[PDB]
Amino acid sequence: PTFYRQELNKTIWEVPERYQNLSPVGSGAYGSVCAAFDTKTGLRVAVKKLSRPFQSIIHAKRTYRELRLLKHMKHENVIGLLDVFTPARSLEEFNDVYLVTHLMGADLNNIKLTDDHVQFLIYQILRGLKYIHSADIIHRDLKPSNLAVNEDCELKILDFGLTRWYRAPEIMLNWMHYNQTVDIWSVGCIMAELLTGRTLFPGTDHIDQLKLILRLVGTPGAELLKKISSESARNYIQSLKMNFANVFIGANPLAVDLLEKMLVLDSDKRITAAQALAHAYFAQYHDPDDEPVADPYDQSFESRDLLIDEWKSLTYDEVISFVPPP
Ligand SMILES: O=c1ncn2nc(Sc3ccc(F)cc3F)ccc2c1-c1c(Cl)cccc1Cl
Ligand SMILES: CCCCCCCCO[C@@H]1O[C@H](CO)[C@@H](O)[C@H](O)[C@H]1O
Repeated sequence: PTFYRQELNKTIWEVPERYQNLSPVGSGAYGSVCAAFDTKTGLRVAVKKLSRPFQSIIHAKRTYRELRLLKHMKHENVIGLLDVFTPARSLEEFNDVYLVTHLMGADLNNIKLTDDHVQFLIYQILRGLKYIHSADIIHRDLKPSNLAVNEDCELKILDFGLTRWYRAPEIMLNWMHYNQTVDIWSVGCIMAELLTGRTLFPGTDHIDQLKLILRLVGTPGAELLKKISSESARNYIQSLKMNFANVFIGANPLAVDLLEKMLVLDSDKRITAAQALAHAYFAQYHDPDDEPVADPYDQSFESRDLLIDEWKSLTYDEVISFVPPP
């Protein structure tokens, strides 16, 4: 394919002629994104240029992790790859990676909604999340900026968009043994924000965050306190449930019920994505024959400590072996 090279905000962009009208959209810690017109399909696409993929072992592993993940994601409510490319002709000159996906045009942060909107948006997050969780993946950072949305309200989960507010309390306590329901806590927070037009737990730090959570959900019972190893955490928690019905007064009572089953302190007793999809609140959208699960996903590389050249070679193999969707 014939590549062409141009400069957008001091960043060099070298892409196939397939992609036209490159327009800068923004950036993150892990790269920069342009909007572009895909002449092959006539659709608009988001192109992400990874910034310095192989600067370090951690960058190299992060690059591999992203490419491997997005190659696996094949679902309507989850970001996947239309294309992956590098201007490098060989492994020896391999130093850039570009990822291409279908463009939605907005995130959930740039969007007080009606109840039907909330039903549809949250249903799509949970449908996508069921698929993600079925591959034994935990997102760990669900928040509005990691949810890409259409102008007809279709939603896809992103891995990194353009945080503590939506984090499960056990992550704040640094438990390290997280259940997948950490993502369901995050969904609970987002859902509440959409309904009420305001952040549920706008903590100023990780400590204030727990205070705000405790004010709504109540102090943990005896059964939860005995699971907390940290003497400091236990001393802070004990040195301090609101009627959800009233906190979310005016909302759909089925929306309030679901929210009570998501924002549960005990991660064991939180509703799963698959369980939440069958809640009466989503009766208009729930179709158990169209809520698919994922092919098992090999994350065994995550426990490996490899050199940059090894990560880099493995990333290159995954670029060359990429087969686009139909
Ligand atoms: O609509 C989008 N669709 C996809 N992405 N992807 C990314 S990152 C990315 C990931 C995988 C790709 F193949 C390519 C990538 F760029 C970032 C934003 C984005 C948007 C978007 C836009 Cl264009 C504007 C405002 C807010 C958002 Cl969430
Ligand atoms: C400040 C509010 C108190 C937070 C209590 C969080 C309880 C989280 O729940 C706990 O999650 C752990 C990690 O997945 C599991 O090991 C436990 O079984 C579970 O009870």
